[PDB]
Amino acid sequence: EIVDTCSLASPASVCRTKHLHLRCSVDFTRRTLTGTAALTVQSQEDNLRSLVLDTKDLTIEKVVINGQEVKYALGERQSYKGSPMEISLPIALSKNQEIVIEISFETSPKSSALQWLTPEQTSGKEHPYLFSQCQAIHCRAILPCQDTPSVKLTYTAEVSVPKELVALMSAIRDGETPDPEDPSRKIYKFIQKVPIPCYLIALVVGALESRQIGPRTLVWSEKEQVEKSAYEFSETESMLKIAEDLGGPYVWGQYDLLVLPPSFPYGGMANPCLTFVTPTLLAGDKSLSNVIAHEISHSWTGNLVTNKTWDHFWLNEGHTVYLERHICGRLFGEKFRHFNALGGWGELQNSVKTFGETHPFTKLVVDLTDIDPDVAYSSVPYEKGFALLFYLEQLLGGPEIFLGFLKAYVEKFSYKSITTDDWKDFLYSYFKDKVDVLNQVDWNAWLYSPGLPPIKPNYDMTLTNACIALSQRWITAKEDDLNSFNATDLKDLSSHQLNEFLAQTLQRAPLPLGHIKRMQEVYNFNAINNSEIRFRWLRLCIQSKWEDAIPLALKMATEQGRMKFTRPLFKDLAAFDKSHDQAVRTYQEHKASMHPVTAMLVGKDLKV
Amino acid sequence: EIVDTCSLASPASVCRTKHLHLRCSVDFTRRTLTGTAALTVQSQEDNLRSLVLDTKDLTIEKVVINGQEVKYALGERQSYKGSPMEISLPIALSKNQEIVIEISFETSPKSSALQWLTPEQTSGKEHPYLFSQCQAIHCRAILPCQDTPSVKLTYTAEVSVPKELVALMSAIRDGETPDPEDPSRKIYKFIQKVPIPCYLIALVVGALESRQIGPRTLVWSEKEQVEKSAYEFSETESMLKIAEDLGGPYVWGQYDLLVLPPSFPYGGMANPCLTFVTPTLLAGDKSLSNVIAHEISHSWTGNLVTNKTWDHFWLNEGHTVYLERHICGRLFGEKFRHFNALGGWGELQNSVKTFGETHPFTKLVVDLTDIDPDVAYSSVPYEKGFALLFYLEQLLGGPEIFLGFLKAYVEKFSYKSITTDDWKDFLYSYFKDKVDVLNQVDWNAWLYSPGLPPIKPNYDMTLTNACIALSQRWITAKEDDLNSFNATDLKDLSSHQLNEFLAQTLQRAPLPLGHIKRMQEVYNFNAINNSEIRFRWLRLCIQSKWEDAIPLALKMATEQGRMKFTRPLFKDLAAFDKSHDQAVRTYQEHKASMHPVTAMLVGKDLKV
Amino acid sequence: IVDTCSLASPASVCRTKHLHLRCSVDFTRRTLTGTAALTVQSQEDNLRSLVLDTKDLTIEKVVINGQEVKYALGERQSYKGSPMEISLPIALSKNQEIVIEISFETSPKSSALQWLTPEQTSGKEHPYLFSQCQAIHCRAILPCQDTPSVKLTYTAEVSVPKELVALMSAIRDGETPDPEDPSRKIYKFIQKVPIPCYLIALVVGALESRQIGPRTLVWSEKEQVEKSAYEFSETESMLKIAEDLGGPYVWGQYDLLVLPPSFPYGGMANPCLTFVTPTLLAGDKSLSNVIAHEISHSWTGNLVTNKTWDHFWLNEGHTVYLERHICGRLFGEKFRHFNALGGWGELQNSVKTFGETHPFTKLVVDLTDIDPDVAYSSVPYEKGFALLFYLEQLLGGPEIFLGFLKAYVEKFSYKSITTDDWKDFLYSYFKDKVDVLNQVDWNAWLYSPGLPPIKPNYDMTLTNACIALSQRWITAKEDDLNSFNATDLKDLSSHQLNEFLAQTLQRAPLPLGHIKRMQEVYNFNAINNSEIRFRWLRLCIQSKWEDAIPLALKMATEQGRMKFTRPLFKDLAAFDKSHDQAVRTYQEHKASMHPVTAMLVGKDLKV
Ligand SMILES: CCCCC/C=C\C\C=C/C=C/C=C/[C@@H]1O[C@H]1CCCC(=O)O
Ligand SMILES: CCCCC/C=C\C\C=C/C=C/C=C/[C@@H]1O[C@H]1CCCC(=O)O
Ligand SMILES: CCCCC/C=C\C\C=C/C=C/C=C/[C@@H]1O[C@H]1CCCC(=O)O
Ligand SMILES: [Zn+2]
Ligand SMILES: [Zn+2]
Ligand SMILES: [Zn+2]
Repeated sequence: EIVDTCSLASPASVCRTKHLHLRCSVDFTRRTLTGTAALTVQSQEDNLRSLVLDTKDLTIEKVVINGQEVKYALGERQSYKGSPMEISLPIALSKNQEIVIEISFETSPKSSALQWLTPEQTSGKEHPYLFSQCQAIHCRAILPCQDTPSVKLTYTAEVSVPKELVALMSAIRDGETPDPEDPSRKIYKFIQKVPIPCYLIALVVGALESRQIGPRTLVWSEKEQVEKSAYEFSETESMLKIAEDLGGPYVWGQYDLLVLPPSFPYGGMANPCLTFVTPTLLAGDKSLSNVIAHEISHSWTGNLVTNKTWDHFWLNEGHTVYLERHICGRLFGEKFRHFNALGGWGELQNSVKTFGETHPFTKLVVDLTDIDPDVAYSSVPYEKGFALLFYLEQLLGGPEIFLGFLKAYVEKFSYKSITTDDWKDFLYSYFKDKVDVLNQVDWNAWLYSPGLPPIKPNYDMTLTNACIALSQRWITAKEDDLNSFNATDLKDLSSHQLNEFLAQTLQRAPLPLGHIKRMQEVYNFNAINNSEIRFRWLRLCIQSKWEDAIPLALKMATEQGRMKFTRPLFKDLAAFDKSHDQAVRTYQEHKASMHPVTAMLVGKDLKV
Repeated sequence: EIVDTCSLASPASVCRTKHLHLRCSVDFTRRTLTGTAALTVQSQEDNLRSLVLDTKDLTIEKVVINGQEVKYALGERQSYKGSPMEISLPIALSKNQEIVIEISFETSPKSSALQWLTPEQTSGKEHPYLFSQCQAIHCRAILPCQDTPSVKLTYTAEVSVPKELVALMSAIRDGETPDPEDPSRKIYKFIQKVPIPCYLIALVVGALESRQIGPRTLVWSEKEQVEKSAYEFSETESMLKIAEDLGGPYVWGQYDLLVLPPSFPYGGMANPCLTFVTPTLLAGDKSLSNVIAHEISHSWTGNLVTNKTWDHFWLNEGHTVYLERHICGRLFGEKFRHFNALGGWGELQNSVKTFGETHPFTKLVVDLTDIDPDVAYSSVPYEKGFALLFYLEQLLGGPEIFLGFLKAYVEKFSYKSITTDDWKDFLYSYFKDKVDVLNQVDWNAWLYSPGLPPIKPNYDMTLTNACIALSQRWITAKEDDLNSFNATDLKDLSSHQLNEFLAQTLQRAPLPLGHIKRMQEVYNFNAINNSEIRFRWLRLCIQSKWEDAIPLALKMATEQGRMKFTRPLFKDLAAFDKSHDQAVRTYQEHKASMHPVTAMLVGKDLKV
Repeated sequence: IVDTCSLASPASVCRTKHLHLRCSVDFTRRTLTGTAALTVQSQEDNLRSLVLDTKDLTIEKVVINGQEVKYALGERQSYKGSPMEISLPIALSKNQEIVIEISFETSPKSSALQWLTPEQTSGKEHPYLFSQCQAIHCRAILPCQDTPSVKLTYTAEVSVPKELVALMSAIRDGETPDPEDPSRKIYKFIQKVPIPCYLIALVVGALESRQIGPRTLVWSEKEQVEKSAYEFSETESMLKIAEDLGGPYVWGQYDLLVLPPSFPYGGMANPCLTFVTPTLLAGDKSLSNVIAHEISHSWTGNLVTNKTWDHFWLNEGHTVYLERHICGRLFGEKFRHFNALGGWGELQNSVKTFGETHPFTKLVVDLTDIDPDVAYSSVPYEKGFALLFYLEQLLGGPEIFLGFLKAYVEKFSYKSITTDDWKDFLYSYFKDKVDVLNQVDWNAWLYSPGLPPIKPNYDMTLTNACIALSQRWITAKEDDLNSFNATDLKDLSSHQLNEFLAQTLQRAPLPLGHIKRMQEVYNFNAINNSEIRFRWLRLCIQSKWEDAIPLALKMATEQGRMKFTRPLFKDLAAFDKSHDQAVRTYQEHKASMHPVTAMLVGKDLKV
């Protein structure tokens, strides 16, 4: 009934991959991954004679079944979807019959899933570095697979690397041995016994060291960042404990963190057993830990209960933002949960404004037919999804009651892949005594209409009031008022409130260039290295036509690669007449060394 | 007085679109139409402060009036009717005041008006293909409009396409030029000076070539079908001359023919200046040219005199079938007109039997409140409408007298949209001297009752007798009579009589399996490629439980897409237990690549 | 005699004896859906088909003896609707009966119904529905012989959202949860007295009740229920008087329902459940003559019924006659004459408006090709009353003539009759006074347009002070305006204030300075008595006082009684200063107005 319009492989209704055994070697002299993917596949129908896998820029050497090579054909490339690989089975399979297909392959150096870093691009300057990023549909650029989240497989893996480096994966570490075929190399083994969608497969190889920060958590990075990260993320275990109370047991064994080089495109990636995080989280005061609570929460919403197709991405992210903000509310107070919730509604405003209130990507449930998931990615599924759940919480009796539903929903669909209708049907089942309340929800509008939601939740304003007051003072200030502003204006404002003040002001950009110059004089925002504050501050300066900020904005856009920051900065710099040429030139000069997905999207943003 | 319950736009009594200037670009990479629709709108009332247009899956970037963006709101989607779009006018308009509203829009890849074909889906295999089909209410899935046949507008268009392709529209071709903004593209221009309902807007883009077959007729298709099409439709100009004698002057300038890919859902579509036709008319002997005569006749009944709402659809089709059969009668004789007339009564019997004799869709005048016109569509308005006109012909003095009425009717309502009451009132006015005769008509049953009409016209039987004789012989035959059947049974039967023989036999299906095998043995109907004969033959085989015909019926049902054939073949295959599962699997495997309307209806027929 | 307002088979062909209505009220789609089971009796041999009235109904199927039958919906005949011809399975002989079960659904545009959103009600939480079938709108609810010549009993089962209450023109016969939908409730009703179908009535809404007499509950939304119980406290005393005058009350219950402000009439005497406008809520019981009028229909109209609408005056003339006797008993014969004379004034106004040769000023009208809603006026009420009042005084006074009235009701109870029936019985009851009767100009009274040929005699006691004050204002000049004072009113009842304004309105326009002075000394703006405020605002508008424009527009739209709304809209359209805003206001409100009021105001405003 449900079709994954982003995958070219045979659907789960035809056959299902139950297990992957990956045996590969990481070759830094050629920037390629070579090896074998052994897929244990189960037919779901009688007379299954062939099957199709996803691939993208993969070189296929051979396909072996039962010791014999078999016929296969790579179809024509379908742009961002890659090339379908049809495999002719030696004998037709019947329903429930299993077979192991071993595919020998190597990746392209331009694999959209991988970034290869030269030693000069690392912190240590002596060794190279490799990291993967498979979500949404880049796993097919590492290895042939049914690249759809409707299929969940276990996996084991054997990875040969230069013996001076360390390999980690989204799995439990299963030992290391010198490579018997090459004394300069080492083999690291991994095992993942919880079934996962293949977009949760992850690999990192580099000069990595670790620091233990909890009974089940090591923080990993290059030696220059390991201690700073252990401090920054010291709250991890306390958040895991809260998450388990809200979601039920943590089933993944280990919860390690990996702090990647600055070019990592996202704030985090909840790869099971090994969350990847951006080093732009290292604010020095733990103030960006909500990203950690987010990735922790995916250990339930996303990794355990999984969207069946990317049309239903909001199930993954909406519920994860909801759990994230409950974690931070437990740690810092209910008024802080509402502050962050209200801030999230503002980011939704921004996203709808950027797309347009009729744009299809502002629907909660999207149709990705002929759409690249990376192009459609936005805050909408996060924050319109959260807004729906927060609204339902307030409609159905408050946080305690709704968290009861959330825990039961996770238990109901653990280890499965589901759709919006699965979720809604269960909501109605769990709240069968409040069906008349549920039936007052404008379901069509919430789930399927573009634009802002048909109703806005209620938000405590306690921590937001001071932000609104200071922003309005600046917005409505005249020349005769600029002298009244003083560093003391920020006396009782947390970093979170400074960030919100700037977010509110940015929504009403541009300000008079004289206001921005004063703001720097009395507040010295140029000295703040908190990445969220500096991002919004530099966007404010650029959109308000301050030439002094051009080099600072260019520096931040290129010295880190978190798309949340890099794309809007390049976009603002391109729209500023005095920095347009520099923005395009800087992009062209850096795009070879950028992450492949970020490089593509920035290129698209700049129209080059 | 009359309400169009298929449209959400402001009605013609509130405001009227007088002109459309369409400027758009066709993007085969994204499967989108992007551009601007400039609507010249005339208010019909004082103090008009806003108006509503139909849309369906359109992204509305902005709305500009007098060089300034205006406020607009997209309402909730109402399933098959789309989403209404309310525009707040900058200044209230009084009666007769006109404004130009320029709407920037983008279609969805899932536009129900469009089918996008990949190169592999075309005849040439090297280029992609796009064609539209707006009737009844799909124009709103291409551009914002008052999507109601009660409004008639002229239009001009500018269409940008890849330079390797050709664009055509339901309009006079107005030149081509390289696209100034993109050397990879061309711009084709079009002019329609005759006011049309928006359902007659049509666009095709593909690798099209042409042959001239008359002073005002080019036949268009991919190169592989051009010449065969020019032969098949050589009678076009002679049919236009006859039609002009029956209906008055042809006002549209050009009468071009476009032969579409096999997935075109209808036998023809009478888009002004450019009739669309199915390639299943390519029988090799011109025997299916009544479809051409039908589309030609729409140049008067339908395109010039238009039904005001789709409840009065029979005005379009009943009169068009009436003219169609007069054209073919002029070319091939009055006995042949009666032959086709009687065959059409047979098709009415089939339609009433399928719906049931009390179904509201067997009424001549229908009520489509909350009904999707694509679901209600049937041959009832065609054949009950024709039957009413044929009955009246015979009642009022015969064909020469009634053709005089028809010509005066066309002249009276030319360029207008009308109801059944307008028609009937003018019938009484034209036949002032026969009011007592008209008052004998059972108008209440003819117009508003379901089932077969209250009275059957008189039909010459000359050409039908041999078909009845042979059908009866096969129906009443026993196993010992089978050897007497012989190929010489067919020696004096035309293709039309073969077709009617199968139709009469199909009305009494199933036949014994042994009878059907014998029929193939002596007549070799498997060898016949005439789409009408093959369709009825395979239905007979499937309904008579002949397993050998399963792959043939599945082949025809999927290798072309004319709904007249595809839907009943899938239905028959679904009802045959031996082919049920394969019918369903085949639909599921192809539905992504099917026409959107055909896919929806076959999915409904199959109950998936 | 033919009913030119009905397309159904007439009573001489077949007669509906009983209706069993089983329906469901859908507020989402604004439809009534269900089955109308008609028990029909043939009046002729070889009856093989029959025709029913319908208007904007969707017919799903027609069932007789458990089998679907053939039927045909015919061409629409504008306000008359569409005829529905049913083919009977076997021919019927004289007196044979069949039950015909018709599955139907109403249109949201049904001219019989107004659907109200929650915002349009007092409570704001629940929707509301009410019907109004008189004269020929029952055919827009269900198929029927929509003619008062046919009288039927009925039973009904109505399913509604369980939070709402349903009432009908019938005895309440219990309630129960809907066995097929737990969110709904089924209300049952039984009407054992045969009625013409224009007396079928339905209301559904958030209704509450207060008992104000042994056989009277007053129903409304909670916001109005106690104020209405006070306003109409005289109901039982009026019922007792009406029973003395007309004979027994045969209907069982006499409940009252106070509708939302859009109800188009002052009242509608639906049996067992009189509907009234909330504009009767004056706060002092002063508009209770409307209750007396609806009570009186329990005899003249509901028990003795006009055979066709050409004879509407039989219903309304006698009902006004009874109305004014009830109020005369309660408040004195001088008050009866006061009300009678005012009614003559309203007849004057109506005949002047129509014109003295207008066919709608005949007592007996010919409604061929005429929409009854368009012909409706005060002529049948007040010309009918004037005829009976004249005859009263001609034949020996009220005591004698009330003797005729009681014998007339008894003679024709449960029947439908014509003017000739009434006149023949008059001549029979007054055998000894035939010479007196033969002095009456019957052709003038019954069949000629314009004002009656003779005016009755009226006591002037309560009217004199009204005329004196009005003339003082009409003939006053500048030097007289300062002599007017609030004390001018100290001895005038509300009824006399209203009559003073009516007298003054007849002579409109008055000078603008006069109207300004009148508000200064009398403060008529503060009076909320709807009759008084209506005439006051008409006076202000016709006298060109721009300050009254917002007040008149407010009254015209915040309530919907056609007696007030239509003349306020017409006056506003006749005032150049208010014309545009009046048309604009109507266009902005018409979608939310009652369908009949919307049609008529639209016609009045030539939109
Ligand atoms: C409704 C459209 C569905 C399209 C789904 C398409 C793409 C998803 C691809 C990559 C997602 C990476 C998600 C990472 C953790 O939730 C993200 C928080 C990181 C945001 C940031 O702080 O930069
Ligand atoms: C009684 C009203 C029913 C509602 C249907 C309204 C619109 C129907 C929608 C699309 C109609 C396309 C008609 C095309 C040419 O006249 C048709 C002949 C082609 C039929 C065939 O041979 O496949
Ligand atoms: C002389 C025949 C003309 C055709 C008129 C026949 C029927 C008109 C249709 C509806 C009549 C409803 C009457 C209701 C109550 O007796 C009326 C008192 C209410 C008037 C008011 O005070 O607003
Ligand atoms: Zn996430
Ligand atoms: Zn046609
Ligand atoms: Zn009355």
